[PDB]
Amino acid sequence: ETTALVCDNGSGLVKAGFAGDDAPRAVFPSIVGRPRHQGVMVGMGQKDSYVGDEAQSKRGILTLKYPIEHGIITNWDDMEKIWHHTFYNELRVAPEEHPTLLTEAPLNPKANREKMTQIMFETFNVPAMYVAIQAVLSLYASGRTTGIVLDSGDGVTHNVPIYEGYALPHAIMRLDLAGRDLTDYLMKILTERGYSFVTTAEREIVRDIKEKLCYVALDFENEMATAASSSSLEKSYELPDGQVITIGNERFRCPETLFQPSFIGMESAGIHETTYNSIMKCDIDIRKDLYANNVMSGGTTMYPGIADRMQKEITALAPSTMKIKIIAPPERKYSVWIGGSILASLSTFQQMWITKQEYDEAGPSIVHRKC
Amino acid sequence: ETTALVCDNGSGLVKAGFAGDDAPRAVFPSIVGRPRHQGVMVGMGQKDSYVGDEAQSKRGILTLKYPIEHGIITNWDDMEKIWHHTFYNELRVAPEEHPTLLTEAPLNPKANREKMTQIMFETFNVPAMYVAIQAVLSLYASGRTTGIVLDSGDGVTHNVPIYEGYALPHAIMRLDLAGRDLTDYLMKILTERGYSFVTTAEREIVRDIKEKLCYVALDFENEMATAASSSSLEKSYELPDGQVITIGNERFRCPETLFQPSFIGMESAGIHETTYNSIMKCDIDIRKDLYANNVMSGGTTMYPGIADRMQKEITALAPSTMKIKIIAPPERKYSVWIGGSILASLSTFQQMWITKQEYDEAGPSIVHRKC
Amino acid sequence: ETTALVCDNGSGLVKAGFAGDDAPRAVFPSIVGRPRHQGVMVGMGQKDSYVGDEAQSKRGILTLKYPIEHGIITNWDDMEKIWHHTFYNELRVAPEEHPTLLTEAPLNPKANREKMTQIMFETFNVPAMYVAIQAVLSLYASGRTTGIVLDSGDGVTHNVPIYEGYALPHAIMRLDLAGRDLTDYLMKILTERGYSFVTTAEREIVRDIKEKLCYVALDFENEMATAASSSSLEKSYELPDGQVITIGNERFRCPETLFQPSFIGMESAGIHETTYNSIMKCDIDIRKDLYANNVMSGGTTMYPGIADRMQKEITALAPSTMKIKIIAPPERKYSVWIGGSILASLSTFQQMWITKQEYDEAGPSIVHRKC
Amino acid sequence: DAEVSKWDDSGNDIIVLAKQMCMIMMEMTDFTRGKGPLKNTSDVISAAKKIAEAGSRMDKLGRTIADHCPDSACKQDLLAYLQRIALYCHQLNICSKVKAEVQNLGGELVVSGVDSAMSLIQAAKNLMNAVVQTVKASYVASTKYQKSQGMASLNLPAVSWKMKAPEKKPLVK
Ligand SMILES: Nc1ncnc2c1ncn2[C@@H]1O[C@H](COP(=O)(O)OP(=O)(O)O)[C@@H](O)[C@H]1O
Ligand SMILES: Nc1ncnc2c1ncn2[C@@H]1O[C@H](COP(=O)(O)OP(=O)(O)O)[C@@H](O)[C@H]1O
Ligand SMILES: Nc1ncnc2c1ncn2[C@@H]1O[C@H](COP(=O)(O)OP(=O)(O)O)[C@@H](O)[C@H]1O
Ligand SMILES: [Mg+2]
Ligand SMILES: [Mg+2]
Ligand SMILES: [Mg+2]
Repeated sequence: ETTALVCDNGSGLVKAGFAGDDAPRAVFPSIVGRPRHQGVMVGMGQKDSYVGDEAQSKRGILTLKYPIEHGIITNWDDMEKIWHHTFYNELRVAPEEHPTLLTEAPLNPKANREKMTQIMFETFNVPAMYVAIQAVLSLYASGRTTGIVLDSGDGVTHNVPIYEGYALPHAIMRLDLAGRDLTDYLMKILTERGYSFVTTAEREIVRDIKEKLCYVALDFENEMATAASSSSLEKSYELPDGQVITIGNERFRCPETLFQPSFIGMESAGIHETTYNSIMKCDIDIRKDLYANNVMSGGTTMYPGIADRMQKEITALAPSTMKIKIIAPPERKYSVWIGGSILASLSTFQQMWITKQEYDEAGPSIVHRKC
Repeated sequence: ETTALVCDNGSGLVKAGFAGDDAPRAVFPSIVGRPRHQGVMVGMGQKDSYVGDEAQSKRGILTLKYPIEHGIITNWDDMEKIWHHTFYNELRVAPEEHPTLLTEAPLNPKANREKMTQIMFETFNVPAMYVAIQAVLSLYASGRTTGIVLDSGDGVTHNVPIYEGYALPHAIMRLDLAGRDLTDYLMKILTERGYSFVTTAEREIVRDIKEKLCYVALDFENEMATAASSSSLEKSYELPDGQVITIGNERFRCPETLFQPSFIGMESAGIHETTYNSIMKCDIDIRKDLYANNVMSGGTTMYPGIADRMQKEITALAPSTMKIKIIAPPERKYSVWIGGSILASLSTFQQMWITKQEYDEAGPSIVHRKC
Repeated sequence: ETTALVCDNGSGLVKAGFAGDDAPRAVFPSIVGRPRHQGVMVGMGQKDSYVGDEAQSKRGILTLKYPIEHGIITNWDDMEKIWHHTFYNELRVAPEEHPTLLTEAPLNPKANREKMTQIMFETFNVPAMYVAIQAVLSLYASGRTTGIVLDSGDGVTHNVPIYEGYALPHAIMRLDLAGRDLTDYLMKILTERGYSFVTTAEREIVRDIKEKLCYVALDFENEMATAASSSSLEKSYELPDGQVITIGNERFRCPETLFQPSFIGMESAGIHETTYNSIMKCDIDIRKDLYANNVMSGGTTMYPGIADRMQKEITALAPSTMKIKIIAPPERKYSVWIGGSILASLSTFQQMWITKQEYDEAGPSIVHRKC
Repeated sequence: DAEVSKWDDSGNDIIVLAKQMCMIMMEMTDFTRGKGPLKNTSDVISAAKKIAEAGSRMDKLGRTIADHCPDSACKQDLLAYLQRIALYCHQLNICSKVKAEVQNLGGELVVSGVDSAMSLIQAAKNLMNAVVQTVKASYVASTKYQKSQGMASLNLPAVSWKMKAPEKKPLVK
């Protein structure tokens, strides 16, 4: 009765569904495209915004905007179009009778979740609401209560170290390098062969390139010496207009900026010594249980060979007696949602919602106290 | 039938069991830890106090406190959580049908056993009770009736000289320097090599260092001259995260403050000339029997070479014709308990308990007259 | 004739000058920056290290490293570049004919001053040397011989209680929470308003924020209730590109971690019950002369309202008849240097140097005996 | 651990229930070394949905004792472990449907036995470690408040719990 909704509204992809299930009912990209050309036929027009899946079948006449950049909602009029699309047009539910479980990255602005609270209560009129952290929900879905979670998505990657249900907020690190900064590095790195992708609708083609041909080399300075001696690493890809491109050493140079972020001009360290500098800011008694429970979540952690590369780079930093086990589940793209369906369908969680009656005695500043 | 309990509740460790046996049934640390981090998972919480052995497997998220400091119970709400833990949760007995034999250091405040006699009667409802001195119980466990008892625990050390079962109260000396003040000197002495242990969960690591690597030198100013010429004394210890530390001449400089308490800024004399000053405050006719029966008890008297060193120093103070024998049994950590199970299981002792009806005619001041 | 040098080489700032003066001749930051970008113009290059003041005008193309972290010199090749810069390029002296007075924190590793002695004698070839403690030299600069010195710098804070020229080493407490750990808390606390400072050249902008807008609240839980009711506490700051940021209750939440160190994740107590717990470890006869002479030194003790706050917090712990006077001079940033110029220019001090002749019979271990 | 092995099978309802759950957990423990009746991953999922049902009945039995306690100062150590087994069986129900669909969609080659079914063993080891504290916190609340009206109606004497006194600690070494 009154099954809750779990809407993980990440950057780049929106995953929604019902609480208590094991798979999302709605996975569509988080874009709102508007037409940029001149309409000549009468009737084609009077429709100035395509949201989600029909803005990628009809791209090529649209300019595609992302409302969430770096985990922060930049466009508050286009984010209401995606929430209106994912309730009525995509899930086919009425939000007046279901409580929703939203999802936010750590270390975001406090006025980002202050306006998600205002929108769901004064526009969609949900009975109850709750805003959770991403990397705490990918420990629910992993069968653990202790561990350190590297959650690499599209806007941000962050580490949250948790020991026996107790989080250490002084050791939560956050990078703004993520998967969308590997798409924009692949557009620049492909111009050395002649292929120039420019437009916003041509960035979705080079995004589909990195999901199919890109991988992580276990030894980078050796792999660049065998990518030039022979041509056994090259693979071909067919564009939507029939042209065939050929990619050589740009298959592993694109996910290598997660481990060497000096390729994009960032001064920060890689993701292998960000997940280690946050272990070494935890207390000494719990470091043996974080080396062995190293949960990897999110979509950008799905390259072939990102687990065997990351075990190589923490064992070179950790002491030689610790064993290091990296937990990469096969379904780790939807791990943040599955732990959201676990938490919202819980028997002891049902007194932790922010009810609509509670929203009147406070303002939108109640979400900081209750979450 | 109605076998008595013997709860030797010192600082640092709680040893309990049944009267008449030869070994305690329950040895656990005397700490009550409370969580200091932020709990994120629902369910992981609502448990705000961990007592005993389960607060040392889960340290690293807790702040560990000791309810007994220097032999005096400072926290009377955390001391009830340890007595509730050692009756129901650790010994699995009911206190309403067993009389208990508690244990207290000499020269303590009189409102320390006036409140132990109130909690055992009005909260745990024991039928009978008795409070014994620590160093009079470690003469039963050696098979003697004469002797001088050095009982070095975790809070205090004290010498009680006893001849033919008659104690001399004017010659009882007490130091407040004990095993906990050697741990806090080992944290300060280890900063000279770079290792900084700070937190309350990091003091249990430097306490496990001194139980493994520390030893008493037979001649201090000769051993300090060979620790600098070579590295023949350095031994390695492995921290809980896998780091290996190396300790050289801090192995014997830590138990040397028992013999030279000017290292920690105390004015008083060492344990070798505070057990001789209490001999020389006795009668002259019984000094020959105290020089030969020098009982050593407590856990802090278990360093390798504290019997060979202390015999060297009292010989240099006593006259040259008296023989000096120091009795250090191999089971001397539990000598105060073994004499507690001897005294409480005696046939003559059974008319010396403080019954519950005797607590009703008097107040809590009954314990001062009967003990 | 042969006037001595006094180099107070703290973390974060280097103050140098001549002994006998009233002000330092050289105050520059202790950073060594190396370029991280790609040089295209020929000639503009071949300079891989900028030290001191020209590594802050030229930041934005550099990566700024600090060679001293927590009072301990971590990089011994970057520290030789700052001593070479402060003798020749900044003071314009020849170190072969001036004795230098260095300066070290208490409770440091013993191989820290064993390598300052090796470098100053075998590389810079000074005639004499002496290494003094920081918090004793800030008693010369106050005209006192009794008192307790809180010396809050950039790496460490420490209390040294001194009564009539006699120090009590068992009551010297040392924290690792200092001014650099309030910069790194201000970077995390400013992400709640949207501003994200990441790079090492962007940590110097948020360090100049806390030197201009940060203050200490007299009552923290009252000021946090009037920071939310109105906007009378907010002040604007202009970034180096012209952007204007607005800071509200992050003005007093940043120096509040000195009095509540549980904000940054540390367990240890504040600076108001570290300067009181070290008073209560001295003798009872000298406690009345330490409550009245409470010297505050260092740069982190220069927030507006840290003297009126700290009198409020020790009078709530001390007995109600002892009067408490906290002595914060207006020039307390350079108090450790001024006492260095007082001590090195003394007539009695001139037989306490470590001359180069004395360095040859011993090793670098002479500095432990003569200091 | 070996504390459950020291209990007798002729006890009351809670002891005989916590003896069956350790027999299921011992079938998943040796699967990490491959010496059990559960051969592949498809039997670990059927056992994890079995230990999540038996563990969901001790939440029922543990709450018939928690409400009969007279004052609220003694059940705080009992409700703290009853809320942990509410979470550890909800993870075992949902993360067994998730690992059944991954085994069904991608085939049997995606799961690898060891290092793939360890997400169910780790969530079941934490259920067993939080159900032996639920026996021990319910044994205390059933004998400390035995003479009160309401607790005697459950018919749980101190002799029904078959837990013995612990062993003697070693004196040396
Ligand atoms: N096979 C793949 N290889 C590399 N990156 C991938 C792959 N599949 C998806 N991604 C990346 O994962 C991101 C989308 O997955 P997800 O982490 O759920 O996104 P978000 O957190 O933005 O909702 C995109 O940046 C996409 O490029
Ligand atoms: N093997 C050992 N070697 C050296 N010191 C020890 C050893 N075992 C214990 N200690 C020290 O003595 C203490 C044990 O004293 P104990 O008799 O248990 O104290 P209490 O009187 O409080 O029960 C430990 O906390 C430690 O400081
Ligand atoms: N007005 C100010 N308010 C707050 N902090 C200040 C102020 N001026 C300087 N500081 C801090 O003082 C430190 C530098 O002064 P100092 O104590 O001499 O440094 P160090 O001990 O590292 O040489 C830095 O941490 C700086 O942020
Ligand atoms: Mg995500
Ligand atoms: Mg004792
Ligand atoms: Mg300084």
